[PDB]
Amino acid sequence: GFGGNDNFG
Repeated sequence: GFGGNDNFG
């Protein structure tokens, strides 16, 4: 999210 992480695997 905003201010954090987005991980696609």
